[PDB]
Amino acid sequence: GPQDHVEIIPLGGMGEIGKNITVFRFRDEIFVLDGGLAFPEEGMPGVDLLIPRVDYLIEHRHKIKAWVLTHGAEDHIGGLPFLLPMIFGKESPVPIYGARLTLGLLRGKLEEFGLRPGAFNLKEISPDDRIQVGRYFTLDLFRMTHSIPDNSGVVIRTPIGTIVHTGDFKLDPTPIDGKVSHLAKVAQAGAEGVLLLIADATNAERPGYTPSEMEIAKELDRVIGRAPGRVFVTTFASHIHRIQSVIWAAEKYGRKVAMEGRSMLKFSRIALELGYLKVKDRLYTLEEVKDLPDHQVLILATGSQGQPMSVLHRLAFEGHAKMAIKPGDTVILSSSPIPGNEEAVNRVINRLYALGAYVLYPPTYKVHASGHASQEELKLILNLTTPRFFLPWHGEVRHQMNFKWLAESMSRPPEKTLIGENGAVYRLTRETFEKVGEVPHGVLYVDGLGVGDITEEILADRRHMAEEGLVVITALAGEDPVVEVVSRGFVKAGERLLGEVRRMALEALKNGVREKKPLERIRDDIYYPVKKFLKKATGRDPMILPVVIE
Amino acid sequence: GPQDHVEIIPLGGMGEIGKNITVFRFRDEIFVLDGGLAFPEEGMPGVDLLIPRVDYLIEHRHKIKAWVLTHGAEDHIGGLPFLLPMIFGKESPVPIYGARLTLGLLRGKLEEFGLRPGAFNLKEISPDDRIQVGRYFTLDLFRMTHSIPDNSGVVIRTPIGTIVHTGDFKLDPTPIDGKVSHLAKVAQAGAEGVLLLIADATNAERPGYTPSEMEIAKELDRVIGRAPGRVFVTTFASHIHRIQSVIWAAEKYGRKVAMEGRSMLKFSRIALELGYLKVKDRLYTLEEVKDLPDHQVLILATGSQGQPMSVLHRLAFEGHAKMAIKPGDTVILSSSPIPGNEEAVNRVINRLYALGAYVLYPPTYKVHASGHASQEELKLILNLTTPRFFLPWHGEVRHQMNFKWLAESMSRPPEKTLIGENGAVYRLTRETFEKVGEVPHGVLYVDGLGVGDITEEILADRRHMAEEGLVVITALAGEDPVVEVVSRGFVKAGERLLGEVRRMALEALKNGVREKKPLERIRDDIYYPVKKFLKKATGRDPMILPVVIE
RNA sequence: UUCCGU
RNA sequence: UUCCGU
Ligand SMILES: [Zn+2]
Ligand SMILES: [Zn+2]
Repeated sequence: GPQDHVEIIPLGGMGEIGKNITVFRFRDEIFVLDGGLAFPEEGMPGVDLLIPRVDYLIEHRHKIKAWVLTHGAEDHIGGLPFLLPMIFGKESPVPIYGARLTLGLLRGKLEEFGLRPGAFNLKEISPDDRIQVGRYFTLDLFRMTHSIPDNSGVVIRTPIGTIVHTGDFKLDPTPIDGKVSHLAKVAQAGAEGVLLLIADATNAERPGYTPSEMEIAKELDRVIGRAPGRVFVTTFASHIHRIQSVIWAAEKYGRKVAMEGRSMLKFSRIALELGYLKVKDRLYTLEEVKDLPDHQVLILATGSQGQPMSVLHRLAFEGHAKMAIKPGDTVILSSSPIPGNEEAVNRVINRLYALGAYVLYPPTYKVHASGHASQEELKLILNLTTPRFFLPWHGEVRHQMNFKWLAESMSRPPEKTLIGENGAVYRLTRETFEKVGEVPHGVLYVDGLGVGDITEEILADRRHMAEEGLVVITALAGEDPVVEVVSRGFVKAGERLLGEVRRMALEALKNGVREKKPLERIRDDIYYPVKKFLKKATGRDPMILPVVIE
Repeated sequence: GPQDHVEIIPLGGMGEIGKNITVFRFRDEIFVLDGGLAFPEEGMPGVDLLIPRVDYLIEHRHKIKAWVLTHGAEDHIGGLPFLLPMIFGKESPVPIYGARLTLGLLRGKLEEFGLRPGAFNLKEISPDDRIQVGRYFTLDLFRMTHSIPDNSGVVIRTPIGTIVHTGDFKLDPTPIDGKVSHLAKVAQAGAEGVLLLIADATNAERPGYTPSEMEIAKELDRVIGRAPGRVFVTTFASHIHRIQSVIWAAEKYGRKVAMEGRSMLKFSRIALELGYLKVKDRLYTLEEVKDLPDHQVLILATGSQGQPMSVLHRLAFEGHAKMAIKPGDTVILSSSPIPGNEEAVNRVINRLYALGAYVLYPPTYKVHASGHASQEELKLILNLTTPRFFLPWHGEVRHQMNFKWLAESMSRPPEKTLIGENGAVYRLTRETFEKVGEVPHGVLYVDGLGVGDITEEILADRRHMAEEGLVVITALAGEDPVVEVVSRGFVKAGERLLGEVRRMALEALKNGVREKKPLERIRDDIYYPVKKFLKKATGRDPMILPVVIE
């Protein structure tokens, strides 16, 4: 039938790295792939995290047959304690599939955001399971090597063809868990024929292969072993395999492992519980590790991206009542700086050097590997699948374009490659693939209070104040009119002209009472001429607040 | 005599990259080495540039025997149109030494900042000249290869020993000007014995050698030659050799060179005038180059660091009335992103890819080389000089420490290495080198209006507004007390509590008039309890403005 | 490809 | 190791 088609709507994850959320539909049965979280750092202060706009999912909260989860990373399972209550409400019998860790981390996230255990249907599946979603989707999951364990891809079987979603991946030949990528299901999918391939474009510009976690472990061992006195190690909290090799090194060289920072304390607790982490002794605290000699200590902490309030940031910018950087410690930044955090990292790195600690970080020391596949690995999957259509995902426009070209360079290139966009509707038939339009989409600013606390406008005029400053005018209606101009964060060129604005507003108030105009209309007779005067006089566009009282 | 000593005071350039300014003194004769400029990007909005605090130079404007300039880059000659008028005033007969370009660029900078030609004594010298400053300092200048031409180092001969200041450098074996580094004067200095070595620490962490500009030229030629249609090229305006090789490539492949952005338009004009740039034809404009076929055009522009208002930024974020990015153009970012501009660059890169232009940048394409020396070159100078004392400069704490270790790894390591700091006093004798204290130092925020327009406090409370938002309260004294609370950029948790603050201030005003307290004291009886309430209620510290009128 | 002070 | 719209 030429009427049959699959609608693919990503509400996040395209033309970007974070907030991964993919929606798949056939006729009237919907299935969602992941519920991601995004981070600010661009120019959004106060905001802790970000969540995608599921306006499509509120509208279709019934057609949602199941929610499938690839892995337990925040950019895949962080949005859910905010997305789930918005869609279904406090409870839902809709199955939410995932691996032990993928769900265990989510469980804890719900235990954090005030939730009854099992309010939502969290159905545990193997990273290699086959799940029949509704009556149109047969989901063949397959293990994929990445930063977080129990990560999977998905061979999405539809009544019109095969969608191969690689998910976040790398072809790590020697992963820390020994649990290698199941390329068999993928090679099997290719033979049958692949209609669409959704592939991780993170390092599509990066040539060659991504170094194995085993090689990073080997290096970490070499440096931790080398260490004179103390050893500090930072990484992304989520990276259980890295945490593992850092532990494996400490244990090898007779060091007791301490752990600080709630994020790493969270992930590890769940991982050690579910048998993903392996400590021969106990994961000590700072209190316990305190008395021990320097060469017998390893303090694992949060602050890989030089986070303003993290443990490593406090260690650099004094600090803790319990811990301070001693001139002798070895600080191992087992991560590479994320773009836009490069300066935050530099300040931290510099600060630690200034304190007297030897700082070890990439590229000098090969102590970090990307969880995402480089060109050679993408080249392999592209040959393994040979799709008709291609949708590069989990990557910015640069990455998606470079992957488009990498796919183009192939022997049997795809018939059509589409650069993915958030909230766009992609119609896929057994013969065609095309964007058929758009749906309501965006992002929601979340903080300590939650969603709705910070709107688009709160930051908008906050930027207006940041970039330009504030000028506040107090206008008094009545027989005795008073005008007072005060300005915070305003240019000295304008502070001189503050005397002129008082008289500029006094005559504007004078005419206001003369015409017996309302206070809501007098403010505008004050606001606009001062605005036009300040732009023509100082060239600055500051925040102007004309307060009108009787 | 054990009383004889040289005081070395850097007012900028240490523990950082920009605003290079070094002060050298013996008895009562001072000489200044460079007058640098710094850039914001950390978290300072509106600010265009930054200048060092010459409070030492105001106090000693007479002992200043001469001002020596190493090269014409802004981080070496940018502060001067602000520093010179502060120190000596509108005119001075104090000699300001420099090479043709070094002074020509300064000339134009003075022609820009309202100055009579020759108000200051700009004495032209060769990058290899010997200048007798006052009666204690014999300055042996020596050519050094770097990004900007006519760059020099200085073998500072004092009545107590030899100071070798390498200045900004790299050992480019094949520079674009063919004018190689004069290591002879340096090797000669070493034989005699080097007391102190002031060396460029920019790439002290970087192993090996910095690639030659000739190799970058060769690559630029390969890519510009390869190009299908249009070619756009961005670099630091200052980089005349790069501009040269980009021209050399266009000319080779029959392309006409256009030039946009005032910064690159400035440097090139002065360079083409003084015989540093070489165009076989004329440096066309966008107007002239408009009609020409795509494969016969090269538009050189500003925006190497994805600058918010630059030509390349406008080309990406539409844009110009004259020029727009066509899906076919080749964009060559002939620069590497400076830390903290990495995101600005990414937005630009992404935007251009989105428009349909092939973007070529490092590391994929070897189109940029650091103007600063890597380990092998520093290793060579360290062996060439073999100093007693060492002061790593033109680099952050990471760089200075790594250079300290690179100096330590040597055969004949220095007796003492000191990590440089701004406004610190370094006393050097024929036998010792030590920090003997500090002097008033810092930085001055400059913009379109100049110095004094933006203070430390303007940005301080501007940050308070950015990070937290504003809450403005209007208080009215008199028989009828009125309280009105308005808040811009405030959290929805606090917007609900705005009703509570009205009543919180109304009772504070009530007691204020009851006690007949002054308006200046009533505001504080309003300010503090609301401050303590907001912190205990919303956990936020916003900008609070209690305006008190009668 | 991040964090969230006795 | 930066920029500053007909
Ligand atoms: Zn991910
Ligand atoms: Zn410089």
